[PDB]
Amino acid sequence: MDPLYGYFAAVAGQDGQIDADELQRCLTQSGIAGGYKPFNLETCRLMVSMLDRDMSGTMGFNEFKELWAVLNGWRQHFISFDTDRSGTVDPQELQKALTTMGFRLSPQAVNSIAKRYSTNGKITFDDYIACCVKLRALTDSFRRRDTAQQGVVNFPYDDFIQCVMSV
Amino acid sequence: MDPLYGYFAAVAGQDGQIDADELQRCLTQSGIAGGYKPFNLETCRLMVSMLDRDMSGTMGFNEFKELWAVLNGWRQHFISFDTDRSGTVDPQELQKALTTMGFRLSPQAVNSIAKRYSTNGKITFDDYIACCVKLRALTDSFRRRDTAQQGVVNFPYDDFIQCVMSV
Ligand SMILES: COc1cccc2c1C(=O)c1c(O)c3c(c(O)c1C2=O)C[C@@](O)(C(=O)CO)C[C@@H]3O[C@H]1C[C@H](N)[C@H](O)[C@H](C)O1
Ligand SMILES: [Mg+2]
Ligand SMILES: [Mg+2]
Ligand SMILES: [Mg+2]
Ligand SMILES: [Mg+2]
Ligand SMILES: [Mg+2]
Repeated sequence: MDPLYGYFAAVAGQDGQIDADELQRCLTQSGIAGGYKPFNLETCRLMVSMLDRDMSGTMGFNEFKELWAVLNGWRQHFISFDTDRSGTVDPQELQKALTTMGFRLSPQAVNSIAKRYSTNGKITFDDYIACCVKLRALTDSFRRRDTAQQGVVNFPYDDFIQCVMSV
Repeated sequence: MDPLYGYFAAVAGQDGQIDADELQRCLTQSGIAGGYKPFNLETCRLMVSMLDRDMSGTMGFNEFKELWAVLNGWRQHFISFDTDRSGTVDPQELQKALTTMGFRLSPQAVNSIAKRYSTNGKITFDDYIACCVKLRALTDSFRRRDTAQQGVVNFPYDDFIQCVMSV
């Protein structure tokens, strides 16, 4: 028996599967939230999107074990940039946190990411994770259309929507 | 002159310019929502960044006027398929609604949208807008970069991300 099984277990027992609504309950039950403002649902939608890989709208347990790790990894990397444990982070001190944990972008590119997600000036922990989660799946999408291994991908119109809207 | 000024006037004189928290209000104040539930703020950042080239987190009244009209039209098509007055519409009903209002999307593409934005087999009115919103701002970005005029645009990894994280 894995410890993370139980949180996942009690929510949606038979399918062996959880959607965003099911996912949200069991994350914050297990305290990956970890003191901070517990994950709201439209964040959890992306997490599901990221990891289903079949358009199921759901992810099973070993897909769930995988997630908990990524969010722990990212949770601590947040706590570095807000050791006061307020909830928040200013956009510029966020700017570095973005660059650090990998696969990063230029000072001109990074701003775009902190411009959009800046909620009343500050950035929330929920906004932070939700940004990471959105990008990971965008990298992982870009990856799989970049069969050439270049870092430059041709996008048709219908393909570009079909891609971007799924995440 | 214009009846839409009062609703807008009430919400902000930041300059003569509103944010999402304000926009949310004046929409529901104007009752474009129209029986259905107020457009929630998760949607109403899209509505800013859709018509915000200058990354301010703001739109103005003349931009607003565009928005309200697009919605008044979009809303109408929804209410074709929702003679219920329910706030819910099936993902076939959605697929056809996307066609009739002028989107060049394939069988495979709208499937991949409809799948995503559905949650228990039907789509909320709020969701249908945020789907429709997202389309029209991503296609405006694709046509912004398609001065190739081909139906194909080519994307660096640092450009592809900074495109999709703005919306
Ligand atoms: C999210 O991860 C990825 C997933 C799939 C493909 C990619 C990447 C990726 O991160 C990536 C890069 O970070 C870089 C490049 C790249 O092609 C990719 C991917 O293709 C080259 C680069 O010049 C580009 O601007 C083009 O994207 C800059 C950068 O170079 C970095 C990493 C290079 N491998 C090399 O070590 C160079 C010296 O620094
Ligand atoms: Mg799955
Ligand atoms: Mg701080
Ligand atoms: Mg305000
Ligand atoms: Mg503007
Ligand atoms: Mg119906």
